[PDB]
Amino acid sequence: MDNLEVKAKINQGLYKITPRHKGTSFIWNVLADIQKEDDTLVEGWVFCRKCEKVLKYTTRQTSNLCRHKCCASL
Amino acid sequence: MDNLEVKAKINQGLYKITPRHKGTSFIWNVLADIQKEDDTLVEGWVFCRKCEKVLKYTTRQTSNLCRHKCCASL
DNA sequence: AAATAAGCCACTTGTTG
DNA sequence: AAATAAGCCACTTGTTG
Ligand SMILES: [Zn+2]
Ligand SMILES: [Zn+2]
Repeated sequence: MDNLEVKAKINQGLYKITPRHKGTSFIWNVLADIQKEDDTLVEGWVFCRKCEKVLKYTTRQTSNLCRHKCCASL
Repeated sequence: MDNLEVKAKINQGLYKITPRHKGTSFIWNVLADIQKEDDTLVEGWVFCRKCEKVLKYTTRQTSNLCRHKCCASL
């Protein structure tokens, strides 16, 4: 699945994790953006710094990202 | 929708809320079964005694019933 | 409206007496 | 296996600076 493709490219160093996502939600103290080789952001996925999982990101809602155990601790 | 049909029959007194669901989960101290006029249980739906909402019940998982605010307080 | 997320269910995997 | 539910996402409605 498309989830594992993204995670494989982070482990190889093809994708880098972006210092920060511009917003006001507490989730961004834990979750980060993913960058391709050309410095273009990977659309639709974010990275948890705590568990190192790749989670689906949709701008229409931040509830899945919110209730993810690593964010719910904040 | 089928959710509102069940709730309408509880408000009319056509459906009665059953004293208890046999199980070990804390959710059953708040959630109850629904009975038809002939005393046969309404399959697929449960009733919250606290908020009085009709929630979907599937025997394959109790997670939706679990994280419902009235149960999550226990 | 850009952003955030309550609050229901779907769904697969995992657990446990 | 009967029962319970972690733990991800879908999805519609509602909120708020
Ligand atoms: Zn995490
Ligand atoms: Zn309730």
